[PDB]
Amino acid sequence: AKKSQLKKRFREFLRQYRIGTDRTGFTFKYRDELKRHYNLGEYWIEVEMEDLASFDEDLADYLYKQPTEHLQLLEEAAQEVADEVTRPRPAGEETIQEIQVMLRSDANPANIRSLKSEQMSHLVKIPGIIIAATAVRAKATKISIQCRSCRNTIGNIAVRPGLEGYAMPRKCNCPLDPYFIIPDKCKCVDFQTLKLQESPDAVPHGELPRHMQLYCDRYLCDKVVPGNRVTIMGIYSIRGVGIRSSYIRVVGIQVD
Amino acid sequence: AKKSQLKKRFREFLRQYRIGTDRTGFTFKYRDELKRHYNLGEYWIEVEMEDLASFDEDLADYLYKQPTEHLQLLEEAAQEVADEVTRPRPAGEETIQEIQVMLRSDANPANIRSLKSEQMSHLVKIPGIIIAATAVRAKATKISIQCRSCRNTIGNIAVRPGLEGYAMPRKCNCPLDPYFIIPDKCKCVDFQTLKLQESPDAVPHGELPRHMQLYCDRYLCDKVVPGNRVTIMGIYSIRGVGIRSSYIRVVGIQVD
Amino acid sequence: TVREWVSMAATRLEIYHRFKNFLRTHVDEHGHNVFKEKISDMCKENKESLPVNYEDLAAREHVLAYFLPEAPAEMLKIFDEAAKEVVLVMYPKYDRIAREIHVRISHLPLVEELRSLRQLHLNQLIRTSGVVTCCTGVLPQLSMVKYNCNKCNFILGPFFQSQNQEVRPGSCPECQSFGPFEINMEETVYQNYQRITIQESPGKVAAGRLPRSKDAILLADLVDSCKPGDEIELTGIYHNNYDGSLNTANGFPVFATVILANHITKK
Amino acid sequence: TVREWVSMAATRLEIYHRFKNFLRTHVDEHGHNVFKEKISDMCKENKESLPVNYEDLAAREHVLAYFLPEAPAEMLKIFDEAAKEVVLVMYPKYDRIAREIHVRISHLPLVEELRSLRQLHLNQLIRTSGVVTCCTGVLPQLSMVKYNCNKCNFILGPFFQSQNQEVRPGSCPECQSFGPFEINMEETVYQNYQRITIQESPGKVAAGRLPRSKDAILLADLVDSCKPGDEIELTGIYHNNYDGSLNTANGFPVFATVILANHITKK
Amino acid sequence: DELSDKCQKLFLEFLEECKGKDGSNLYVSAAEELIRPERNTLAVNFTDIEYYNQQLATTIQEEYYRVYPHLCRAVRSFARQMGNIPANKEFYIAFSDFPARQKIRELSSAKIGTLLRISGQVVRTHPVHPELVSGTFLCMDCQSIVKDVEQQFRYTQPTICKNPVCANRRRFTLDTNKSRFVDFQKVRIQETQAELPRGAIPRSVEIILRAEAVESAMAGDRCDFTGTLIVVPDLSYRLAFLACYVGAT
Amino acid sequence: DELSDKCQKLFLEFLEECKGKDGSNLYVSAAEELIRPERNTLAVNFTDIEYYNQQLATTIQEEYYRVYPHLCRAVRSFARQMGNIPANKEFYIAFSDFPARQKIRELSSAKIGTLLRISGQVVRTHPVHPELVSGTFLCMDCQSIVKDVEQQFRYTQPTICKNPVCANRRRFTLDTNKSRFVDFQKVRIQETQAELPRGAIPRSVEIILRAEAVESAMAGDRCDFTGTLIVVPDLSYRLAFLACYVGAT
Ligand SMILES: [Zn+2]
Ligand SMILES: [Zn+2]
Ligand SMILES: [Zn+2]
Ligand SMILES: [Zn+2]
Ligand SMILES: [Zn+2]
Ligand SMILES: [Zn+2]
Repeated sequence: AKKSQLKKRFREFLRQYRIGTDRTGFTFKYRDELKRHYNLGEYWIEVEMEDLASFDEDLADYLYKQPTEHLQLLEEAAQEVADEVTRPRPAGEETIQEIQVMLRSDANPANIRSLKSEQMSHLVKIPGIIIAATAVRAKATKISIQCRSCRNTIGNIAVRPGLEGYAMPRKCNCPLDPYFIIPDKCKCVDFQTLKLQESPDAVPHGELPRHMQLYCDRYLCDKVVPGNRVTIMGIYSIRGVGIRSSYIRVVGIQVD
Repeated sequence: AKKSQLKKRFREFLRQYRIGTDRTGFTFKYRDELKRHYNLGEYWIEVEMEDLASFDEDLADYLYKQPTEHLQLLEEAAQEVADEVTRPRPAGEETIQEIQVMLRSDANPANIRSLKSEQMSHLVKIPGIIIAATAVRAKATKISIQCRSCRNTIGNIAVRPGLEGYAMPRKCNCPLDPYFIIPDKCKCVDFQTLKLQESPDAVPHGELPRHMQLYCDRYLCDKVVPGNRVTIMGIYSIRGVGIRSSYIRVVGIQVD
Repeated sequence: TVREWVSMAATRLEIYHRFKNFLRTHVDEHGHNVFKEKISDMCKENKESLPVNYEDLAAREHVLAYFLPEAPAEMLKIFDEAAKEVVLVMYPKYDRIAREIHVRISHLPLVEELRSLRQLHLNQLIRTSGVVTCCTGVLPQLSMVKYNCNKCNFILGPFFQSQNQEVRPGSCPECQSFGPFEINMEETVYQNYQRITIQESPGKVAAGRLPRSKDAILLADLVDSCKPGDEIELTGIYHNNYDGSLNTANGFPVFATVILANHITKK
Repeated sequence: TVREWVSMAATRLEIYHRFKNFLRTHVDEHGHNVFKEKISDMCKENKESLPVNYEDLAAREHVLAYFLPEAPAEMLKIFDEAAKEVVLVMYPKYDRIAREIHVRISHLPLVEELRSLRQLHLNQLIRTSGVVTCCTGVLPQLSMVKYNCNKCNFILGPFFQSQNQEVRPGSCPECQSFGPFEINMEETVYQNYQRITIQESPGKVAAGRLPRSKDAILLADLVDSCKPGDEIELTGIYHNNYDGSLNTANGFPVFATVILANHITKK
Repeated sequence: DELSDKCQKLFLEFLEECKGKDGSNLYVSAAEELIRPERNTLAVNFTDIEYYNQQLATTIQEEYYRVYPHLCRAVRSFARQMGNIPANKEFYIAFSDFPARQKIRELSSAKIGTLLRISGQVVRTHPVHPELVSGTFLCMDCQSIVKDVEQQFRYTQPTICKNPVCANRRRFTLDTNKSRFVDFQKVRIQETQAELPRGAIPRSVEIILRAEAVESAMAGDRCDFTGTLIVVPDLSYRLAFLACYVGAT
Repeated sequence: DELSDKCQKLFLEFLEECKGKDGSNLYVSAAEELIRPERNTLAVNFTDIEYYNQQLATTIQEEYYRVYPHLCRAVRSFARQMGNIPANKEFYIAFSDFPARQKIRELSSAKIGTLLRISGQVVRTHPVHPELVSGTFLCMDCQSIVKDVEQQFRYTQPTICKNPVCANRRRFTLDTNKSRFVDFQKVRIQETQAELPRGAIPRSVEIILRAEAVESAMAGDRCDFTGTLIVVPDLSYRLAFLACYVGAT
């Protein structure tokens, strides 16, 4: 499939990107950073967007327009590269941890009032000021279900990231809907929701500022407190007749 | 469910039926016969229909009108009774074999030309003369399937008796229809098809005799050769617009 | 169209009442009630077929005698219902030996030949004659199929099937599982089927011309009423059935024709 | 009905050609081509809204000027298509900056008030005035939904959605999996939505009477064109929407009314 | 219902034959205005109905609510014969000059269905809303159109198809294009001070206004409402007044 | 196609104005019989057509197959105006007295679509079967009825709906109740002995018979068939003859 080719291209980007000139020397930037972060205990990296464009313009162009699948492939590639760089791990740490990839770019920021409906499921960069936050709750990623009658088990079910659930099966494969989630067989991550307010100068005359709901996950939680000026990079998505609430899956924060 | 109650009633019939008077003595008829046949190696019994009526008229009346499920329950009850009568079996024979139940009655026989369409899925008793037979082929009862791509296995699937198949699943739970039958993981029984011809006297004047297809299974195979007069007891069932072929699942033969 | 007029509920009720009155009150030349004796003989021998003569029906009801040859389906259905009601009134316990009483029409004034049937006769009660040449065996046919729903295990209601098309399922109350629909073999109702083939009489066929043939369909009590090589008088509904194979063969869109037999008399 | 007449294919083509000719050839008092300049200004600032004055449309086409106020939906759709064609002819590359050109009608001769709207005005292009009192935020709405089929992984074609009912899926080519149908978020097309609330003017309201109010719906370019506390002149299609809650409340079957805004001018 | 048919025929004859001192039909001139749009209700004096046929007037007073639809149908035919108008256009009858004044306390269950006349002071009004008189219901199993399904102060749908095949349980979609909508208003009036008995609060009632008789009476205006009394829905029931004519003295 | 319209008008005028020595319309008396059932085809002499308008006769001979439907439509109006007849009843034209005799060998692709006349000896016949002239096709996605869908010697269905919403690919059910059926017969004739050239086998052809001209010619009867020549369906094509009139000399 094309997914394997895209994953291989992302792995090649991670393993082969270098910075510097032959007059001084060359240093691999993302492989070294991945090794250092994984050894330190922080499982994340900050991948710029101009670097990916310079390596492969098509790959960067597929991240500015279909961020979901391409970001998932990039995270899997980062996990594989991090696993191969630190292959002989000490006893007890054989299992490889999952890596979270954060994005950054130097583009001119947009406005909250400029977000049209055409730019849905696209990477956006909007500034603002945080005015609210919520308690750090839990969000599941891997779940296992079990039948109530015949106690059949279907494990390792994956749940999509963001404010999206998982429709449970009806047929038992034992009445209708016999499946319940096993409590202890669930892997969870951190989870927080913020509220971004339009900048005090971009607000037009004689009008109250507008707001926008944000979503933060894993290492992005507990990074911004109310009253901070931030620049947010995230995926515009949806959570009256046909009206749907829209939020922003945050994949990068630059506190000012 | 009512199925459990019916099975318990059949078990009670098998365990508690007695013949004789207190002036001579009483002998349990079907429990002794089951023990004797199971020890001899023949896994079958011949249950009369007047005995079952005398024990429980409702149970007999549910066998003359819905033979399929009630006969299956009767066979399961016979298997359980046979297992409990010979509970300490010698080493190597711990597993209990399946028992086949054959029916018999003293009712007046019907005619092939008298079989209406109302009497579908009902026990019938028709005489005739056998004019053809086929080679003993194989019919599956338990099958196991496996996916071609992800090699997932779904074993112990049960196939209904008679000329009826099993619609294989489409979703793999791996393209569409990825399941193939594992050859060695199949349990099969004997299988034969006959042709019954109307009796030479019941045929009206100036008309050729009619025919009817029969189905024989397990110990009923290789019991009748062409040219024999028989009395058949079986289940009338179906195998142009909406036209369906009709056969007779034979559950008892009385060679004359 | 006569079909539209007889499809009216008030017209249907009026025809029903008229037929009931005709069955209950029809004296003979000597004043004897003919239908009382006919029903007695039918129930005495455990039959489910009641013959009705067209002549006395015309004598007692000209309006219905004119309606019948133009809309023979619904009119015969109403006749069947009225006959069943009358029989149940006369014999309360006949619901055991039978479940539907059929009406057979006799002495239809119009008589035709197999060589002079055109599209004018479509969907009309015709009366022909000929000699039988083929008779298939009796096979079972789906009468009222009871489709089920896998999404809810509830089984849909009866769906009548005609001899011209394949019946399709309806709609489940709330869980719309149109796809996963099947048929059970213990609640469905079947009926006998037999397809005879009739041809022109050896004496009546024109010397220059060659014998013609038409197919006929026999159901319920009508089966095994004919044997190959018998001269019969066939009354039934001339019916049009599409046949794409003939279309491809001739190179022109053509349709097959069959006769839904209603009354057969052997001469 | 004017709707039936304008629904005719030949009538549709004739109206399309007349509107194209009007856009291409409409001189001013000095002979200048007004629509050339209008399209130049619209494309120069990257807009997708083209205003059309009713007066000159009546002057150059009385038949269309009479058809429009009685069938404002299909006529406006044809106007939009013709305007898009003309713009693409003038500016070949404008398919990047926009995907649909809208036509806004100005100076409609008929003017009404919120207190004199009855069922006579249903489905007609009306022009009212008032003061805004509420303005919800901009929310996304489903414009063209692309339903998929789980039985085959193939995705059905676009299905337009209206502001009066919930769109239901069609039929898959061969595998009729009506039930297992869902929506993807990367191929569906959305549009902006905003529901303002307008009320009668403080000065124009009758002393004995109390101010009235009606709801209006703004889509696409119309959003964020009004702020609470503004005097506006609203032109749109008066539309009838069922509301069972009002039925239960009043104890009598009653329907809600909304205005689908088409042109808004701030005074 | 030969009573309704006879009342319809007599009312049509009264419309096409009533002549005053001038010996001319006033109702033909009235229907001249009914030709134009924005006009959907006719006027008639009950005293002139008595003059033409006191027996017909009494029959109307007996079952005014029951025979009102047939009166509307007759006036529809009269107006349509007088002038060219769309067939879908509905028409209504407003009865004026009713001397049988009543009392708010006098209202009871016996008087339901009879033409009455009450007076009161308007307390509050409601905005004008569309009302579904007769709806179009379509079976989802056979697509048979069942038009002119009257709504009896509630969302009412049948369980039978137009064609004799289906009997649908609850699947009957409604088409607004084939439906009939009339103006609806719900006002509240209280008992006047003169009518107020000693040691009793005013028994405020609610009035249903339709057709051109909408937004007719403002708040705090002494008006005389002429109309019938109906029951608006164990079976919960409440009283209400449906005024066909509103007059101010 | 003003040619077809002009031909239709001229043919109708010829039907309602042709008068022989008696100065009377023969075609009105002919339509008198068309009133009765079992009659669906009219008769006309090509020589009399020439007498009335040789130009019209030539125009007919140019595109006989093309203008035949309009001739049938005109005779339909003539017969319907003459007497009460159900609208669904179709009518056909039989052309007789055609002097332009042809040869079986002379037949070629150029002559397709022009009225001709051939002679032969009938070899074999076929039983009478219904034929679908125009079928009714219904979309399965919107239930829009598309009637009068002509069949061009093959099962032909469109891909568009009657209403401008759907464009169905292949789902178009056929209704026999709204369809039109005509009698069809397929006979085979061979070249006569007189026509037989030296050292050549007879070139047997097939003839299509419709309407009342069915079961008309028995086997082994020398007959003259008057009709057009058509192509009956890489694109496989074969020749065939569609005779409108059969005569025996
Ligand atoms: Zn289970
Ligand atoms: Zn698999
Ligand atoms: Zn269901
Ligand atoms: Zn599909
Ligand atoms: Zn229905
Ligand atoms: Zn369609």
